[PDB]
Amino acid sequence: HNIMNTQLKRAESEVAALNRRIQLLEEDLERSEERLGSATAKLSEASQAADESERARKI
Amino acid sequence: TQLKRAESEVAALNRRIQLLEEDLERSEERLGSATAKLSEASQ
Repeated sequence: HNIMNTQLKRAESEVAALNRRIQLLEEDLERSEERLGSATAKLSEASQAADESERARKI
Repeated sequence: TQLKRAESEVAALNRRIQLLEEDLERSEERLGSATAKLSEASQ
């Protein structure tokens, strides 16, 4: 006589699976933001080097 | 040059974060509706 509790038990596991998916997405987002800060700094250093090099190439 | 590789990695990371944030937003509204309806079905 638990067919009424299987409804709240299936909905509880859907909530737990959604919490697990949210946690996995936030960890991927956190690591992607760390690499984006690493890549944005490398893009600035390389764009500054390309700008400071061509700026010196004058007549 | 080394700049074409830096712009591609930044653009690829910006696209991944955008798609991850869209999944996160859709998962949060699905979670908020699942818990609000589960608490309604409880005493």
